[PDB]
Amino acid sequence: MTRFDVLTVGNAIVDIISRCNDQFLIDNQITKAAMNLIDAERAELLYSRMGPALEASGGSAGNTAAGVANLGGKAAYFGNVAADQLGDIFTHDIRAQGVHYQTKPKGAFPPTARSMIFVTEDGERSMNTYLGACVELGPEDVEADVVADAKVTYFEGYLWDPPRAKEAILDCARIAHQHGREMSMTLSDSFCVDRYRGEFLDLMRSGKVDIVFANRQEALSLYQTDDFEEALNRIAADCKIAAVTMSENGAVILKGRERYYVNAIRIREVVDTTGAGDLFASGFLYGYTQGRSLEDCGKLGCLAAGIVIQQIGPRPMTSLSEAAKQAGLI
Amino acid sequence: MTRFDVLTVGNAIVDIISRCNDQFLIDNQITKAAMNLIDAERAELLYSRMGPALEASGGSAGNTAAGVANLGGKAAYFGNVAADQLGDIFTHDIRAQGVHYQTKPKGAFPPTARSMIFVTEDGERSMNTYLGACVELGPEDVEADVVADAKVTYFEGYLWDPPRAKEAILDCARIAHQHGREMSMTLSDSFCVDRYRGEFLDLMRSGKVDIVFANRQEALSLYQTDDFEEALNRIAADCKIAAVTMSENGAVILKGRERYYVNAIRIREVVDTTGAGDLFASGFLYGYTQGRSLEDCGKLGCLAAGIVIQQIGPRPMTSLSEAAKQAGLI
Ligand SMILES: Nc1ncnc2c1ncn2[C@@H]1O[C@H](CO)[C@@H](O)[C@H]1O
Ligand SMILES: Nc1ncnc2c1ncn2[C@@H]1O[C@H](CO)[C@@H](O)[C@H]1O
Ligand SMILES: CN1CCOc2cc(C(=O)O)ccc21
Ligand SMILES: CN1CCOc2cc(C(=O)O)ccc21
Ligand SMILES: O=C(NCO)c1ccccc1
Ligand SMILES: O=C(NCO)c1ccccc1
Ligand SMILES: [K+]
Ligand SMILES: [K+]
Repeated sequence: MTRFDVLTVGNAIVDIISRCNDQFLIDNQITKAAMNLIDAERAELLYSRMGPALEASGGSAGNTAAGVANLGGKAAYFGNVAADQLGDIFTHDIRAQGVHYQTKPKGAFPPTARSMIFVTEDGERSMNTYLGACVELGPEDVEADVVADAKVTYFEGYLWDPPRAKEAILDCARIAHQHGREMSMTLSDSFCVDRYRGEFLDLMRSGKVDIVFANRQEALSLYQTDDFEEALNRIAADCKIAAVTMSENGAVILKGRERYYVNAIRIREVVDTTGAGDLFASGFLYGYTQGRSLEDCGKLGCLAAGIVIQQIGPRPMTSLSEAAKQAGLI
Repeated sequence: MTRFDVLTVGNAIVDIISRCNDQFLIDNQITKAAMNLIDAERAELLYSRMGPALEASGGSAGNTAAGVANLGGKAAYFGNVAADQLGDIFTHDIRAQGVHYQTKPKGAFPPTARSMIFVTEDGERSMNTYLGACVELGPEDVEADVVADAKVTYFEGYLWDPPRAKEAILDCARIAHQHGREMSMTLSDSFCVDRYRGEFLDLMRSGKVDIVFANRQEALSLYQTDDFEEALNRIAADCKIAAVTMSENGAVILKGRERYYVNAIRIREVVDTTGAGDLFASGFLYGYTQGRSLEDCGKLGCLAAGIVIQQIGPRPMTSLSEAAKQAGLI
């Protein structure tokens, strides 16, 4: 036995969520469906134009850890907030879900990261992220005992944006692999992939990453191709296990020459896609750490992702474990 | 040609919202369906026990102002926040709805008020409010020109808990009445009524308040009776216009010997009752300041209340003006 099923590492962020029309995105030069990095000045400008909003703890990896705990697995999280109200909210929400979270704030400034997320009528989400305190995450925040005692350590491609987070991840990869654990990453966002293409490919080919999560767009961006079949063949060659999502088209899990196709669950209405990929990872990694088949892992991922897209906010407000039990996935 | 239809005055609060079971309330000695005042230590304690949460700008009168603006009316708000992130959230949300909000924070401590709101399976809401910076609201926060130029100034019975807010209200009553405007209050909460019964009756009988809002429980509390018919007779005698809500049983508007009953809208499913009374007042006061019949004011109130209880959070995220137009209430 160990202490954690899944440790995740990411940018600790509080989400500020509002609905908008398509024209708002155009007028403000926000790239639709993407993660748009912004500075403090731009954060003030955008907020000044944003409608009344709702706040909810976010962070891709944070959502994933919360999701694993929700399903009934044991999760931990590394991510850096500030000693401010947003940081206190973030700390509370993740710990209240039963996720181990012990990353200590270093002061009040820069303030806790936030992302202004604009949800259009089609349920698509466009994020505008000021990293704030996230730029302070470094090797000093690695709890070596946690990495050593976690079955999987999972991290965001998004961590390549802040300056020193990657040093923490390399330390994690070493510790995890010396203790016979597995490393996982998500490609995060197609533009993120574009910024760090060579570095991501090296993480996979050097074996620092064992399990890779991607959506169609990210897989296409990784190999700079319009040919999805090429992207699948290439990704299977570069990592031990790849889990590739295709929105309403479900997912495909790849391992060597094996391919496992899973359907998306039936949806009432696409309310807000925020957190879909994160929760697919929750479902998958929970399944994986419970010794379930790759196909069943995919099924648990699709169930979790389908639930989260039918609510506002990135972390399911309902029991995923109960949903799994009812769906016959247990 | 005046500047505002409705000025509201209340405790400026950010809500921290979570689901719980009935037993959570019993175990923590939280009075179900009530506003429970709490100190800083208890706020820390309750939060430590609360599950993952959502944040949304609240404050009864704040919600009411936002509602009036959403309907298409001209609103203003007085309420005191701190110079902190919660205060920034509050300031943004109310101003973004198009409500005039210019109350200046006085510093960072006490911090901005928050209410931990626990929603049970039945959709009932139990609030646990730390007043924080609200204790600093006083006469110095009265924008005299705003009161003078508002058709109605509406305020919370809740304002009787902090120490100096009542002085600001008396000042408002003088300015409003000297400029031929009307004053309105909500009785807020049945326990609040119990704390300030004599004072509230005085506000009505002295004519400092022209229009009173109440639910069944508050009206019963005000006259310390189990007889609702007696409560209706007495309240009609004590104020010029009374608007009494009865949840699923609709509302009754009283003026002298006149009574106007209004049906409640048929709900799909009650999600969260937070804000129902606040938005009834939005609808009523929007109608009233547009010169609409008392019945039509009640209709607009019930419409707004019906919408807000079908969502999480106290301020409708959908267009009330569009809903009113579709309803022929225009
Ligand atoms: N740069 C970023 N790094 C990590 N997570 C992010 C970033 N920008 C937005 N997010 C998170 O992505 C989540 C949705 O996948 C949101 O909850 C949001 O907080
Ligand atoms: N003491 C209080 N004064 C004014 N409003 C309050 C108080 N406690 C809770 N509320 C607000 O009541 C609203 C619901 O009517 C919530 O949005 C919450 O913020
Ligand atoms: C998704 N998007 C983000 C940033 O730039 C991109 C480049 C390519 C490509 O080079 O083929 C492909 C996709 C892509
Ligand atoms: C409002 N509610 C809660 C607090 O105290 C109350 C007292 C009475 C009463 O005195 O009859 C009636 C109701 C009541
Ligand atoms: O610390 C807070 N407020 C002022 O000290 C706080 C903490 C968590 C959530 C909201 C506010
Ligand atoms: O002030 C803010 N952040 C830096 O502390 C702020 C303002 C509004 C909403 C969230 C954070
Ligand atoms: K969502
Ligand atoms: K509500």
